Amino acid sequence: PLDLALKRKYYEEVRPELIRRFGYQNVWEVPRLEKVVINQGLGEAKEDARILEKAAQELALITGQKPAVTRAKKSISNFKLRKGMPIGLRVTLRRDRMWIFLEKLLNVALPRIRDFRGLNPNSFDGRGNYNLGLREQLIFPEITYDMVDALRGMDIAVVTTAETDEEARALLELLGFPFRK
Amino acid sequence: ASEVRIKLLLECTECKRRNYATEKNKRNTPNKLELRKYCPWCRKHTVHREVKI
Amino acid sequence: MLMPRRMKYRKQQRGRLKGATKGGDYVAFGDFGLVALEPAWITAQQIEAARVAMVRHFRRGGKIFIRIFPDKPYTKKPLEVRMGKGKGNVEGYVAVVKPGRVMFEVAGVTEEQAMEALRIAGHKLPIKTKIVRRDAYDEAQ
Amino acid sequence: AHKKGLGSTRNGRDSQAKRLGVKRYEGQVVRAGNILVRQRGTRFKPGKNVGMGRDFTLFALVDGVVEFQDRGRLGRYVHVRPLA
Amino acid sequence: RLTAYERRKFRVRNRIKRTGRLRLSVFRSLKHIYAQIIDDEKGVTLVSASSLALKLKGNKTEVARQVGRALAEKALALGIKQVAFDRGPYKYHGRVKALAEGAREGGLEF
RNA sequence: CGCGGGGUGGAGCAGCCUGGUAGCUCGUCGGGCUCAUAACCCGAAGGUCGUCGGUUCAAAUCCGGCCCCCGCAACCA
RNA sequence: CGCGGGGUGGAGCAGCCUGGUAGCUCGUCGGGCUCAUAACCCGAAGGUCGUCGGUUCAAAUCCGGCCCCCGCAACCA
RNA sequence: UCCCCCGUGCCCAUAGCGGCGUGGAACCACCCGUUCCCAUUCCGAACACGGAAGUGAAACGCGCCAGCGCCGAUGGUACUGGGCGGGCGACCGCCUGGGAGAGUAGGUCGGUGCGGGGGA
RNA sequence: GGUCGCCUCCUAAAAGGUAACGGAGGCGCCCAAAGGUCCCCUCAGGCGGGACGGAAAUCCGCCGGAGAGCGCAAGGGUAGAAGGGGGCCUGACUGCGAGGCCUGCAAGCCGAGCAGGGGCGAAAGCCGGGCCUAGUGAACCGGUGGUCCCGUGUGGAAGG
RNA sequence: GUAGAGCACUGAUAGGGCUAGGGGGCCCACCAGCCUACCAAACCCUGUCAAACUCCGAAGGGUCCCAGGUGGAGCCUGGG
Ligand SMILES: CN(CC[C@H](N)CC(=O)N[C@H]1C=C[C@H](n2ccc(N)nc2=O)O[C@@H]1C(=O)O)C(=N)N
Ligand SMILES: [Mg+2]
Ligand SMILES: [Mg+2]
Ligand SMILES: [Mg+2]
Ligand SMILES: [Mg+2]
Ligand SMILES: [Mg+2]
Ligand SMILES: [Mg+2]
Ligand SMILES: [Mg+2]
Ligand SMILES: [Mg+2]
Ligand SMILES: [Mg+2]
Ligand SMILES: [Mg+2]
Ligand SMILES: [Mg+2]
Ligand SMILES: [Mg+2]
Ligand SMILES: [Mg+2]
Ligand SMILES: [Mg+2]
Ligand SMILES: [Mg+2]
Ligand SMILES: [Mg+2]
Ligand SMILES: [Mg+2]
Ligand SMILES: [Mg+2]
Ligand SMILES: [Mg+2]
Ligand SMILES: [Mg+2]
Ligand SMILES: [Mg+2]
Ligand SMILES: [Mg+2]
Ligand SMILES: [Mg+2]
Ligand SMILES: [Mg+2]
Ligand SMILES: [Mg+2]
Ligand SMILES: [Mg+2]
Ligand SMILES: [Mg+2]
Ligand SMILES: [Mg+2]
Ligand SMILES: [Mg+2]
Ligand SMILES: [Mg+2]
Ligand SMILES: [Mg+2]
Ligand SMILES: [Mg+2]
Ligand SMILES: [Mg+2]
Ligand SMILES: [Mg+2]
Ligand SMILES: [Mg+2]
Ligand SMILES: [Mg+2]
Ligand SMILES: [Mg+2]
Ligand SMILES: [Mg+2]
Ligand SMILES: [Mg+2]
Ligand SMILES: [Mg+2]
Ligand SMILES: [Mg+2]
Ligand SMILES: [Mg+2]
Ligand SMILES: [Mg+2]
Ligand SMILES: [Mg+2]
Ligand SMILES: [Mg+2]
Ligand SMILES: [Mg+2]
Ligand SMILES: [Mg+2]
Ligand SMILES: [Mg+2]
Ligand SMILES: [Mg+2]
Ligand SMILES: [Mg+2]
Ligand SMILES: [Mg+2]
Ligand SMILES: [Mg+2]
Ligand SMILES: [Mg+2]
Ligand SMILES: [Mg+2]
Ligand SMILES: [Mg+2]
Ligand SMILES: [Mg+2]
Ligand SMILES: [Mg+2]
Ligand SMILES: [Mg+2]
Ligand SMILES: [Mg+2]
Ligand SMILES: [Mg+2]
Ligand SMILES: [Mg+2]
Ligand SMILES: [Mg+2]
Ligand SMILES: [Mg+2]
Ligand SMILES: [Mg+2]
Ligand SMILES: [Mg+2]
Ligand SMILES: [Mg+2]
Ligand SMILES: [Mg+2]
Ligand SMILES: [Mg+2]
Ligand SMILES: [Mg+2]
Ligand SMILES: [Mg+2]
Ligand SMILES: [Zn+2]
Repeated sequence: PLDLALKRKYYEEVRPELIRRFGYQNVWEVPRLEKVVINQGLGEAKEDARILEKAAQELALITGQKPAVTRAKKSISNFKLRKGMPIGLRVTLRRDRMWIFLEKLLNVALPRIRDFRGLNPNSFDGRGNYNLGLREQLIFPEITYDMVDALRGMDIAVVTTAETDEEARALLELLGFPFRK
Repeated sequence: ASEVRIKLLLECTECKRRNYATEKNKRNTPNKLELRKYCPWCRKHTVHREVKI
Repeated sequence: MLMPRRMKYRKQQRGRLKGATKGGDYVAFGDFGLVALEPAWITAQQIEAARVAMVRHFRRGGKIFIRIFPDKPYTKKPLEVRMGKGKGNVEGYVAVVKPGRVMFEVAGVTEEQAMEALRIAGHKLPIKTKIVRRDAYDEAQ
Repeated sequence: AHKKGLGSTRNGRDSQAKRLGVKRYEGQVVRAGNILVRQRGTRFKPGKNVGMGRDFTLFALVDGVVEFQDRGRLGRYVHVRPLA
Repeated sequence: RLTAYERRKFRVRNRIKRTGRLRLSVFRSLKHIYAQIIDDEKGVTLVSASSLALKLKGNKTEVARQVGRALAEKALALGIKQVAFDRGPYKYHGRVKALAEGAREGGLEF
């Protein structure tokens, strides 16, 4: 709905340096970010933690959306889990909550991670787009020591029109992402 | 159908007389099986509840 | 001994052996071969005695191809019991050969060294047999 | 002189006959109500004027001949085509 | 493999094509909205009001409303009455919805 | 082969019925007392449970094939 | 199904015909003693007194009975 | 009546998998937005709605190839209703009628009926 | 010793049916949601992808027609749902039943449609329990609740 | 849905190709490189087997319609 600092960043700076490399013969063939699916993917909320909520409202006040409880695919023995047990926290940041979130990761949250050292670049899938994992949560700007209780890393997935892995590299690299080498 | 699964008849709470015939697990729903149903001696739907068969 | 290493069913029915084989009536691996002239079941006992026979013929050398596998349960009632009270327990394992089916092939072996070889292995068998060499009819097949 | 430790079969059990299958045939006059096919799961599909019972029975809804149709990947059907 | 769209078509379509009644097949475009009337037993169309033929405009759901009023009169001339509304993959709300209650304005039974 | 019961830390026994649940005794290794050894006092160590399939979310436990311990039979008129 | 009685600490039970205390040995910790495993001995954590709804001025001892174990009884087409 | 298009039926993959292309004035789609109706175990993704700036990239459409899948003969054979003879047997042969499965040659990148909206 | 009723499959010879102390398995339950409806949705699995995190917890991607699922045995069926989720619900109706399936009898089984009265749905329509095929017991004797039909001269009662 | 026949599914299956982990030196990995006349999953090509396997599939057999068929035929109701 809105207009923000990375949304225009992707606008007049990124679209050209992309037609730079691959020289797209059409307005749309050019990459662009669609979905952003954050995944705390608990399982720490087994047959116990009803307090999975005070860890997922934190997920709300850092993503802006309520996260939807993903349950069990089936029942699992050594994992201590029954088909139906809550074990996931999926929030799909789509459209203009994506840019509002993605910039706040890159400019403020990404650097505040302890001993930052690039981004693992092989972790690109190939057939399409990209995603890679965390370690914590309070590194995110919205919180600190007393507000955050238990520690909880989280997964984060990009879904772009990057048909090819190479052109994905460029899209994110230019968009503000620091890589390992 | 067993110890656990008791049988039960549906009372009509307008006149207290019996009406229907079915079963119910007395474990997971130890309550009273209360369901709207029909009456020939009333020709109108009403309230019904488990009287011990 | 050539037993099925896993089994779908325990005992299995008899079934008559009408007619010629269903496949493998043309050599396909070795140079020469042994074939059925008459239908039988062949025991793993028999099969292994033919193999061991040839193997001992060209002691040290040669390669043996054997194109039938004991997949049928040869059941049998224990000693001195009357009829009924179930089916026999499975006593052996046999393979169904019909006339034409190829059983033993050899390669890396002289002419008569595979004649005498596939001769004796014929003798450890309950049936009349013919030895035939690979031919174009087999290549065209 | 005879029997010894005679093995008892664990089986020898069996089901009833279900007398299933097709009961009326194409180009066979039927009236409304008739059963055209008994089965366990639509090997045959409920055509025009052909209904299906709580066990997948297939019964005629109106009179006049039954008629079989085979729509390949879609399914085998039977309909009744009314009188004249 | 089939689409959510593709499955949902048959799902409600078949629910109706086996009612024997004249099926009124609709189509929701982002542009405008039309609908014909098909006797699937043969396969022929009975009549076909629209918004490209009637070439109207002025709010989608009010021109969805109108096209049905066309259908109503233009079908009732051919003694049509047995109406079974094929609602397509679309629901029964707003656009396609108004077409119905508009088709009802004329005298069409459904 | 027919039925019956059994197979779990080294020895002997519970545990199975009602699945997720491994205990008792001895002994064993470490330490104490003792001149020293036992006694006794302080600690710990030690079983995928016959064997294999398999049911279930999952098996000492439920189920079936086979190996083995033991108990009655295999009537021979 | 109907007559008999209670379902008390973790494991047993006296509180109880006549309500007043949120009850005693075993078990368990610490302690004096023991050479010790022990008896003795001083302090202790444990009641939502089967629950629910009551009788009052509160109840665990008085009730409607839910409950579902022990007890006896009789019937079983 | 010929053609393209949209909405659809029908034969049942010769239709399909894939790669190669081309189609936007039309019509279809993506696309614009969240105000309204409506809407998400989160998200206007989807369903919804108000739109018409962009486009034919995606999807879909028409088409091209035969790598895949698919269909696939003729000939012969196995088998067999019926009629005969043959072997201790396991089983084998002849007559007459019927006659496959595989495999071979080859075919296939669809075929159409109803209405509507464009072209001449 | 084993068996005895029921269901699935095979034997069973391409209709139905068919024996044997033939070969293999299950049933004596379960579900107020696992049911009715309306709306909506789509598997197993494999590969790449990713904090904890795994051969397999959850999230992302591309390939998948059905090998998943459908309470539990097996076969048939089945995603154009019969399977997964949500809203309202209680047709797990009362009075019937044209016509048939099976069949020695008796039982078993399918059901359009009509009437009363409701459920969901905009409506067309769907609901007389569950994807079907087991989850069972004739008659006699009695219990309980109703009805108020008989009631030993007669009004009641007893009994039926 | 049988004889046949075929592995397309359910399982068996001989070889070879290719390839997990196991096995095993090279290393002596604290771990990598592993090489394979070892075992051998999926997977591939050759070659097969199956009452309870089926992409297939006969001859036939059922059943209705229509025609021949007058036969110690057929049908309904009753006695034995
Ligand atoms: C030992 N006896 C004999 C009883 C008889 N009247 C006489 C006799 O010898 N009967 C025997 C006859 C044979 C019978 N038998 C044996 C084996 C068999 N397979 N079937 C049989 O019937 O077993 C009987 C048996 O010994 O009791 C008594 N105590 N009465
Ligand atoms: Mg380029
Ligand atoms: Mg670092
Ligand atoms: Mg004798
Ligand atoms: Mg059967
Ligand atoms: Mg035993
Ligand atoms: Mg032992
Ligand atoms: Mg003991
Ligand atoms: Mg056991
Ligand atoms: Mg245990
Ligand atoms: Mg001490
Ligand atoms: Mg065991
Ligand atoms: Mg004896
Ligand atoms: Mg007492
Ligand atoms: Mg008092
Ligand atoms: Mg001392
Ligand atoms: Mg007594
Ligand atoms: Mg009793
Ligand atoms: Mg269409
Ligand atoms: Mg293009
Ligand atoms: Mg333009
Ligand atoms: Mg392009
Ligand atoms: Mg396409
Ligand atoms: Mg064209
Ligand atoms: Mg054309
Ligand atoms: Mg053309
Ligand atoms: Mg053409
Ligand atoms: Mg060409
Ligand atoms: Mg070609
Ligand atoms: Mg070509
Ligand atoms: Mg062919
Ligand atoms: Mg004959
Ligand atoms: Mg003869
Ligand atoms: Mg021919
Ligand atoms: Mg012939
Ligand atoms: Mg024209
Ligand atoms: Mg003109
Ligand atoms: Mg006996
Ligand atoms: Mg019949
Ligand atoms: Mg019998
Ligand atoms: Mg794989
Ligand atoms: Mg992985
Ligand atoms: Mg990871
Ligand atoms: Mg990792
Ligand atoms: Mg993973
Ligand atoms: Mg099942
Ligand atoms: Mg079968
Ligand atoms: Mg199957
Ligand atoms: Mg549903
Ligand atoms: Mg649900
Ligand atoms: Mg509503
Ligand atoms: Mg009747
Ligand atoms: Mg009748
Ligand atoms: Mg009805
Ligand atoms: Mg109605
Ligand atoms: Mg059932
Ligand atoms: Mg009474
Ligand atoms: Mg009277
Ligand atoms: Mg009087
Ligand atoms: Mg009375
Ligand atoms: Mg091999
Ligand atoms: Mg191999
Ligand atoms: Mg080998
Ligand atoms: Mg290699
Ligand atoms: Mg067969
Ligand atoms: Mg064919
Ligand atoms: Mg034919
Ligand atoms: Mg006469
Ligand atoms: Mg008469
Ligand atoms: Mg008469
Ligand atoms: Mg009479
Ligand atoms: Zn009433």
